[PDB]
Amino acid sequence: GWDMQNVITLDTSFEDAKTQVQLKKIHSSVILLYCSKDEAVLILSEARS
Amino acid sequence: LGLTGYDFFWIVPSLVSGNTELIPKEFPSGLISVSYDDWDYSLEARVRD
Repeated sequence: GWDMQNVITLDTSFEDAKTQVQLKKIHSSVILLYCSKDEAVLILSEARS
Repeated sequence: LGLTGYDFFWIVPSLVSGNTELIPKEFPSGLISVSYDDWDYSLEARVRD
C-alpha cells in the first residue's frame, strides 16, 4: 500500500513558525525522520510538545 | 490545525460573540453564532414591553 501521507521539510526555525503548521498535520502513523542528531533532538522535542 | 476553512462550520453561543462591535482577528469568517437581537428590537420597544 505505502500510503505516504505527506512529506515535510523543516527548512529552519523549528520552534519559531512555519514548522508547527506542517508538523501539526501528521496523524497517528510512522514518521521517517532524516536530520542530524543535534537537530533530531530539537525535532523530537517539538514533536513531543 | 487545519480545522477552519470552507468545509468547517464553527457554531458558537452568545458567550463568545458578545459585544459584536469588538471582533478579534482570530475569529474565522462564517462563525455562526446566536445572540439576543440588538438591531431590530429597539430600546423603546424594550421599555414598552
